Amino acid sequence: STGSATTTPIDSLDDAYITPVQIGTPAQTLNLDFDTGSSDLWVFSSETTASEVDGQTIYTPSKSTTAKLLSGATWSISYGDGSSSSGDVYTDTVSVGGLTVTGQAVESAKKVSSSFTEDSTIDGLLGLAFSTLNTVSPTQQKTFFDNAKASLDSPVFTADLGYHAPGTYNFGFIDTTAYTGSITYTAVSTKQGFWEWTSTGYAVGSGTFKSTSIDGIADTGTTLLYLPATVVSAYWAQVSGAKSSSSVGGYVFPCSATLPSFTFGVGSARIVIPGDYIDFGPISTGSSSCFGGIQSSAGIGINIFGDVALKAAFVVFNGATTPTLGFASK
Repeated sequence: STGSATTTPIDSLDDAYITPVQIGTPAQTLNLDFDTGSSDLWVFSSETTASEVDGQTIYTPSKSTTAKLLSGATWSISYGDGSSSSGDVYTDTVSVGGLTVTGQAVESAKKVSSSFTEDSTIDGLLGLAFSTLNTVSPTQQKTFFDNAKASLDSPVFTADLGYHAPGTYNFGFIDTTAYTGSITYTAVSTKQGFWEWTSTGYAVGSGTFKSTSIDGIADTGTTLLYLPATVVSAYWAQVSGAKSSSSVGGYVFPCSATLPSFTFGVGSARIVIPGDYIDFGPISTGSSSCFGGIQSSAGIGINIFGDVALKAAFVVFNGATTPTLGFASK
């Protein structure tokens, strides 16, 4: 089997991408944030505290003839950005782009933090990291990909995120028309539960490539590119007037600037992020100070190849017995 679904930016900055997901019988379609940095499939639901729902589409398990309460199971998650959610668990039929999993754990939110309430466009998350990170207790549950992978033609999924445009998540096959050149594969460590890999270096604009190992995670659920402070300083030094602002929370730059590209290494291959992908617009409406898309990881504890980096590439998440990551230009 295979599946293919279009993923769409939630706003004009590509802050996140939503993909339609069919849950239950008859189908209830919710727009979920596919997140390769986490491993819970959770949804706004008929059980969510009413004051914490503001425009989202909800899953109502009582209206699904295939929903079954997973007795005794609870879940609770906190994300790297400080947001969180928690609730109970149903199993139900879940389909993405024509690919169907029966008995998928669907984590129904009873509580969500304010940042979720305030984003009416995201109806929940679909985690695509390794199932060892799933938060369901007392019996940990499998991700959608883990449940589907034995049935897939090939045990892979691909992320092809658009710049200011829709893109595609595919399951079970590699669309050879979706990228240019070849795909360069690189080793993955699953020891922390993430798609963790080591970049071979970077360049700023037309500058020389610096060979240096940068360990980090491929994370579709994070907007920006978070890298070591040395690397980030070298980038922003090439933008006149750019500075790190403690009050804003990162590097800002004059909105009148033209940004240089940023290149990262994948083995001997190179992925180029155009300068325009690094512009996240005014810090507040009407400001001439703009927020940068490359930021320091120094306060995180891990480097994160988020959407800014991933949308410059066609990315293969190879879930074979020994997982690997693949990157191609497009």
